[PDB]
Amino acid sequence: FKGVYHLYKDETYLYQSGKGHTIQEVRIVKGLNNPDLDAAVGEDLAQQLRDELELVKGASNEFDKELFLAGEITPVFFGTALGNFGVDHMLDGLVEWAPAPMPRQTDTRTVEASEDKFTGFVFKIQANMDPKHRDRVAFMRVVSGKYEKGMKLRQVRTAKDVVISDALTFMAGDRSHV
RNA sequence: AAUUGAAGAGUUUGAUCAUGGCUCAGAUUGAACGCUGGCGGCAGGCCUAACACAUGCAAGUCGAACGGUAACAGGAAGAAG
Repeated sequence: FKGVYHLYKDETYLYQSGKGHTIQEVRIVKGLNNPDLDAAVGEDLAQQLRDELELVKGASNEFDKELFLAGEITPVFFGTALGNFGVDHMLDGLVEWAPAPMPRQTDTRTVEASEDKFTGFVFKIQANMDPKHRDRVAFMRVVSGKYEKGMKLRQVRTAKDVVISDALTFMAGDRSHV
């Protein structure tokens, strides 16, 4: 494993072995026929890249944002989460293409994310240990509207209005105020 | 007018009386447990570890004390939305 050639940026990010604990030095080789790709990767491996890329173009797909959002093509990234190599592109891809908050359906209406008036829905009451409480802390999604600490909300099911104060924000498997 | 209220029974012996302990009926509870459980009023609720505590809150207030401008507000010598 020498790295990955980016098809759309037309350049080659070079993998360094065992820097998986931090982020390695970004070391690019610009051209796909740049004779430094041959030097940095060995001309043998360099041609197999060129060969495979030929076949790839005749049997694959161009990334189309519309078909991706329709769930009909997947952008495939090759990498290694252990070597911490490939993660950041798929992130660039994540930020670049992936939807802002989407509308959730209800027995009333299509609920736009753009709307105001808070509208969350739980979805999980995680395996609450939890360092000094039963807590439970139900995990809510927030479909629309802005939550603010002292606001008053309505539990639709029990039809009882509830005031909110202690409302967790989870900084990675960890309660945080708030 | 304002403290004027006191019950005994069971068991030692073949039987008896006396002694004498044990036990029972009452009232009481910050109670617990078992079975059960429909309301409401009022009150009560760590008696054990003065054992250790995540999180929020439980003490601040005066510009008619003072230098003052960091915010929202009125208006300004001048330009104007």
